[PDB]
Amino acid sequence: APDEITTAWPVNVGPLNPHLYTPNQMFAQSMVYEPLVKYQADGSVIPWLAKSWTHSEDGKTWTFTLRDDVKFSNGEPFDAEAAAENFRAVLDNRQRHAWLELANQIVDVKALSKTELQITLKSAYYPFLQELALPRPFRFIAPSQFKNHETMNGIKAPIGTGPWILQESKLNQYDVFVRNENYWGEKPAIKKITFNVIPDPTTRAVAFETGDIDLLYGNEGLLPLDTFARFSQNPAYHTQLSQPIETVMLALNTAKAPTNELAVREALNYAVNKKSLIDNALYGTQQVADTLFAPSVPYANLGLKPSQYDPQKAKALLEKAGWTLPAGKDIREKNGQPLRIELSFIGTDALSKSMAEIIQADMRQIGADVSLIGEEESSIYARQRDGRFGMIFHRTWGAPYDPHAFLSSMRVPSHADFQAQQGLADKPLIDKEIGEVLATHDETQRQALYRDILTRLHDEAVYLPISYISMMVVSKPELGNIPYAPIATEIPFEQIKP
Ligand SMILES: O=C(O)CC[C@H](CC(=O)O)C(=O)O
Ligand SMILES: [Cl-]
Ligand SMILES: [Cl-]
Ligand code: NI
Repeated sequence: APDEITTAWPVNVGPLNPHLYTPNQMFAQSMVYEPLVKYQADGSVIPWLAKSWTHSEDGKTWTFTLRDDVKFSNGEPFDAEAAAENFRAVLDNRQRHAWLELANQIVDVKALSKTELQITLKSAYYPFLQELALPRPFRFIAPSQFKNHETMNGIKAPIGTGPWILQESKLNQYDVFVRNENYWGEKPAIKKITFNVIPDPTTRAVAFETGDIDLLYGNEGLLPLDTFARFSQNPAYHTQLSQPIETVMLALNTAKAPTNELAVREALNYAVNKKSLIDNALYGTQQVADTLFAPSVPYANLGLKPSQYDPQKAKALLEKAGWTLPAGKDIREKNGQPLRIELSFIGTDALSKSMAEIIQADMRQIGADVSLIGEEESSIYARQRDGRFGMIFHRTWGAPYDPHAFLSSMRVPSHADFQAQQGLADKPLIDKEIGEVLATHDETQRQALYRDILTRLHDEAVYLPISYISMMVVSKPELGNIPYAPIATEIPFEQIKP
């Protein structure tokens, strides 16, 4: 059976609603649904579904000449009226998409002719095309697939215009995709991809060793990192470690004792041995992170001061702040309350857990008591919505979300970043400046707003940056080189020659 391939993913791909989030998996959404405009490594975009466009001088009104020759999939036509209906379906759920500033900006969309689409924006919005390129939400499902006249409540069947079709899905066993034969673009060489649902990292490694899995592709969690390092030595396998794509950190709750105290957040930044953490937990496969964004991220080379590992500084900071060691205890007290801090994390991820124990042990040495609460993933998202954490693992999103989309999302009253930042006197200022970062057309202005925002987040110790992580590949040598997509969350199955 060339030309079919088998892979793994630790969960099912999900309902494949193009317009919702969890549990839809983004690489899958991107396999089935396509955008107006496709993101490129240079940061630019190229015509995709939209063959061309023009804009008013004031730059608020955009007219896209769609391609004429595109059909979902189930045969139905792709035309301006379908696009308009998707946008409308998206904007009915607007408050959910408020993390993405484009959502806050679309004033209306109007189908001109069969081939002309009119989007109008509240401002001349410079991140427009790149944000339209995103896996989600501005991608197109056959309107004939709504429920009522909505997508926010569910869809019927995942019909899009992409090169791949969801054939079959069996919770929690496997998802099958077949190549779309009536596809407007280039023919993918692979005709079928099967995702075996396999939640555990070691089992994923054993499954690759059996010969049944053609390709594994994913982040640091893909498989255990010591086995990956063995696999890389094996002349009968192929492996790849990309350059770093995003950052992994703790977020510290500034609106919740004791992490509401600057001194405490700084003493925590000082108390962790990051290199020891990375060589141990992460097997020296990844690199040490000092700042929310690596210096290689646009706008982010700022020379921000690293917090290097320093338990005496940490415990001096704590001391000066009134957190003191009472006769007979390990753990500091202020007005009789112990320096206790809750760290929350997906109870079943092996990496988070290992990291958590290390962090726990490192703080304990400075008189801070962290208790590990491992819990259900849905419970973790909830506390992130809620504001119900001391410290929480968290990560950035990869190009092209970093920094601009990731900063935008910090403003939206729920998720992790707004909640962790709620207790800063500085917060309304930072939210106004993020806003200005997305508004301004002058690069010199942009350079300084980014410096001011990232500098404040950094000096206020909102985060404990941990590492900069990479994509990871394990594959059969016959597939050749496996490429990386310009969007970090996509997998470019269509480029593989088996
Ligand atoms: O890129 C990411 O990890 C997240 C970006 C956005 C965030 C959300 O769930 O509100 C999404 O998930 O598309
Ligand atoms: Cl509205
Ligand atoms: Cl998030
Ligand atoms: Ni997300």
